[PDB]
Amino acid sequence: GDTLSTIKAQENQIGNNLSPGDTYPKKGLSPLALNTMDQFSSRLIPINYDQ
Amino acid sequence: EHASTDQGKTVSRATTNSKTESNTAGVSVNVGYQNGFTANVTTNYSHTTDN
Repeated sequence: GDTLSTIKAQENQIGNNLSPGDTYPKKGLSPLALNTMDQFSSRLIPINYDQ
Repeated sequence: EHASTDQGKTVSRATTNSKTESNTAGVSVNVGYQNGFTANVTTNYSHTTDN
């Protein structure tokens, strides 16, 4: 029931195009890393023991 | 019976001269988060000599 964390796409994770029925990255390409652990990223999302 | 009474008196004097030679070597590894993900590795070595 609780929000672990709220994410917002960094300037390097902005998709230029998204046609209806398409995805970003496109089909066949590998998915995006949510954090990337870089000089731009936010801290990793923590979880308790209960969660 | 035979009864005795001895009394003494000592005077001493000692001089020491020491000399030590120490060497040190260490590695410090740091990882953290500060407006982004950071990392450091420090390598130090020291030499002391006392008389």
